[PDB]
Amino acid sequence: ESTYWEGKAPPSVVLGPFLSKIPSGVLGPASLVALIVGSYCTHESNIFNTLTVDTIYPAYVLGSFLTPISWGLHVAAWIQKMNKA
Amino acid sequence: AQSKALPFLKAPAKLDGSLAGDFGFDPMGISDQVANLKYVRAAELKHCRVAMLGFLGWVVQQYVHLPGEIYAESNPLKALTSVPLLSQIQIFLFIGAIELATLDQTYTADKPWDLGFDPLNFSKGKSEQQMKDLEVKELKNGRVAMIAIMGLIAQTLYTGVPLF
Amino acid sequence: KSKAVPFLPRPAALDGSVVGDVGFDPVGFTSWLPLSYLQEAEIKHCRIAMLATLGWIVADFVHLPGAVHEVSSLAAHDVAVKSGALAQILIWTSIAEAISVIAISQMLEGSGRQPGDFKFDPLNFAKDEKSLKKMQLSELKNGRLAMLAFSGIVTQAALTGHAFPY
Ligand code: CLA
Ligand SMILES: C/C(C=C=C1C(C)(C)C[C@H](O)C[C@@]1(C)O)=C/C=C/C(C)=C/C=C/C=C(C)/C=C/C=C(/C=C/[C@@]12O[C@]1(C)C[C@@H](O)CC2(C)C)CO
Ligand SMILES: CC(/C=C/C=C(C)/C=C/[C@@]12O[C@]1(C)C[C@@H](O)CC2(C)C)=C\C=C\C=C(C)\C=C\C=C(C)\C=C\[C@@]12O[C@]1(C)C[C@@H](O)CC2(C)C
Ligand SMILES: CC(/C=C/C=C(C)/C=C/[C@@]12O[C@]1(C)C[C@@H](O)CC2(C)C)=C\C=C\C=C(C)\C=C\C=C(C)\C=C\[C@@]12O[C@]1(C)C[C@@H](O)CC2(C)C
Ligand SMILES: CC(/C=C/C=C(C)/C=C/[C@@]12O[C@]1(C)C[C@@H](O)CC2(C)C)=C\C=C\C=C(C)\C=C\C=C(C)\C=C\[C@@]12O[C@]1(C)C[C@@H](O)CC2(C)C
Repeated sequence: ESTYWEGKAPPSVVLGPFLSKIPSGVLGPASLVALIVGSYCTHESNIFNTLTVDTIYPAYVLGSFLTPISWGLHVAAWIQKMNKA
Repeated sequence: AQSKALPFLKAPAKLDGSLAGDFGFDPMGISDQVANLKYVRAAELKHCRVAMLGFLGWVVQQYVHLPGEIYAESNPLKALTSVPLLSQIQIFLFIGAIELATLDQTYTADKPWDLGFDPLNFSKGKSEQQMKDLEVKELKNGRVAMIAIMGLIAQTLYTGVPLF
Repeated sequence: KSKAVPFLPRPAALDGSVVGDVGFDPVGFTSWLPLSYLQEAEIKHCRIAMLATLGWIVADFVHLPGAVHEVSSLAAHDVAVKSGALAQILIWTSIAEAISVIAISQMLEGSGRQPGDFKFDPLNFAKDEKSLKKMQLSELKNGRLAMLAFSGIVTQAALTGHAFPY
C-alpha cells in the first residue's frame, strides 16, 4: 500500500495489480499504438468524413475511446520505466 | 461449501443451524445487513402464507364462484376490477385490523412470525423435530407458491389465460 | 526450461497443475492475470466450445421436432432468436454467469474453490484424486480441441454452404 510518494516517480502500486506487472517496454509501444489507432478512428468517424446517422461505426467509436485511454497507458509506461520495470 | 442450495459458495455468517428452511441461500449477502433474521423470516413467512392463499384462490376462482353475479368473473385480474369496491375494502379493512396488532408485535418479538394461530391445535403434542419438519414444509410450500403465484400473474398479464 | 516450448524459458507462474501444465505461455499471460482466473476462463471456453461443436454437428444432421427447427445451424441463430428459444437460453445463462461472478470472486479472495469447479458430479464419474486429475486433463484437452474445431466449423460453414465436411 502507501500510494503516497515524494521521490521522482510514484511506486508501481498506484497502477493497480494489473498494470503494476506490465513491463514498460510493453506499455510504451502499446500506448503509442493505442494513441495512433484512436486518433485515426476519430479522424475517420469525423473530420475526414462528416458524421451521419447511417455512419456511426462502433469500431471507430470504440476506437476513439483508445485516445483517452492511451493517455493512461503511457502515463503508466513512464511510471513503470522510472521504477525499474 | 456450506450452502446446500449453492454447494459451491460459502454461506453468510447469519445462515446457520436453527431457523428451519436454512439452506445457505443468500448469495447477495442480504443477511449481512439485517441485525437478525427475525424480521426477514417474518416477512418471508407472511409472503409464503399470502402466496399459498393466493394460489388456492386463483385455482378456486378459476373453477368455483359464489352464487352472486358480481363474483362471476373467471379471470382473477379481471375480477379485481369487476368485483365491487365494497367487497375489496372490507377485505382490506379485515387485513389491516389483523395487521396493526401484528405491526406492534413484529418489530420487537423474538418470533414475529408466531402469531399464535393454531385453532385446530395441530402443534399441541408435537415434538421439536416434528415441529421443525412442519416449519420446513410450510416454508417449502410457500416458496413454491410464491413462484407459482407470480407466474400466474405474469401469464395472465401477458397472454390472458389465467391457468395453463 | 519449458516443456511445451523448448526454446523459450518455462513460465514463472506455471510449475504444477493437474489442468495440463506443460508450460505453454510464450506471451507470459500468467504474469498479467492470476493463474486461477485464466484457468476458470479456459475451462469455461472449453465447456462452451464442446457443447457448441456437438450441437452444431447434431443440429445439422437430426434436428427438426417442429417447423421452425428446419434450419442448417448457420441461419439457425437469427431464426431461433426470432422464435424466442435463444432468449430463454440467454436468460438462464445470464443467471448462471451472475452466480459465477460470486464463485470467481469467492476464489481469488480465499475459500478453496478450484478453477472451473462447480461440484457438479451427479453421476460420480470421478471417484478419487487420480481419476479427477486424469479427467481434468482429458476435459481440458477435449475442450481445446473443441475450441479449434468449432472455429474451423464456423469459418468453413461461412466460407461456403455445405454439410458435415464443411
Ligand atoms: C418476499 C420474498 C422473500 C423473502 C423476504 C425471503 C427471505 C429470506 N429467505 Mg427466501 N426465498 C424466496 C422468497 C423470499 N425469501 C423464494 C421465492 C424462494 C424460492 C426460490 C426462496 C428460497 C430460499 C432459500 C432456499 C433460503 C431462503 C432464505 C431466506 C432468509 C435469508 C435470506 C435473506 O435475508 O434474504 C432476504 C430476501 C429479500 C429481502 C428479498 C429481496 C428481493 C430480491 C431482490 C428478489 C428480486 C426478484 C427475484 C430476483 C426474481 C423474482 C421474480 C420471479 C422470477 C419470482 C430470509 C428470511 C435462507 C434461509 O432459510 O435463511 C434463514 C435459505 O436458505 N430463501
Ligand atoms: C418445447 C421445446 C421446443 C418446441 C416445440 C415442441 C412442442 C417440442 C414441438 C413443436 O412441434 C415445436 C415447438 C417449437 O413448439 C423445447 C426446447 C428445447 C430445450 C428446452 C432445450 C434447451 C437447450 C439448452 C441449451 C442449448 C443450453 C446451452 C448451454 C450453455 C451453457 C453455458 C455455460 O457457460 C455457462 C453459462 C457456464 C459455463 O461455466 C459453462 C456452460 C455450462 C457451458 C450455453 O452456452
Ligand atoms: C416470488 C416472490 C419473491 C421472490 C424473491 C426471491 C426469489 C429472492 C431471492 C433472493 O433474496 C434471496 C432469497 C437471497 C438473496 O441473497 C438472493 C436473492 C435471489 C435475491 C414473492 C412472491 C409473492 C407473491 C405474493 C405476495 C402473492 C400474493 C397474492 C395476492 C396479493 C392475491 C391476489 C388475488 O387477490 C387478487 C389480487 C385477485 C384475485 O382474483 C386473485 C387473487 C390471487 C386471490
Ligand atoms: C394452500 C396451502 C396451505 C394451506 C394451509 C392452511 C390454510 C392451513 C391452516 C391451518 O394450519 C394452520 C395455519 C393452523 C391450524 O391450527 C389450523 C389450520 C386452518 C388447519 C398450501 C399451498 C401450496 C401451494 C403450492 C405449493 C402451489 C404450487 C403451485 C404450482 C407449482 C403451480 C404451477 C402452475 O401455476 C403455474 C405456475 C402456471 C400454470 O399455468 C400451470 C401450473 C402448473 C398450474
Ligand atoms: C460435448 C462433449 C462432452 C459433453 C459431456 C457432458 C455434457 C457431460 C456432463 C456430465 O459429466 C458431467 C459434466 C458430470 C456427470 O456426473 C454428469 C454428466 C451430465 C453426464 C464433448 C464434445 C467434444 C467435441 C469435440 C472433441 C469436437 C471435435 C471436432 C473435431 C475433432 C473436428 C472436426 C472437423 O475435422 C472435421 C471432422 C471436419 C471438418 O470439416 C470440420 C472440423 C470441425 C474441423
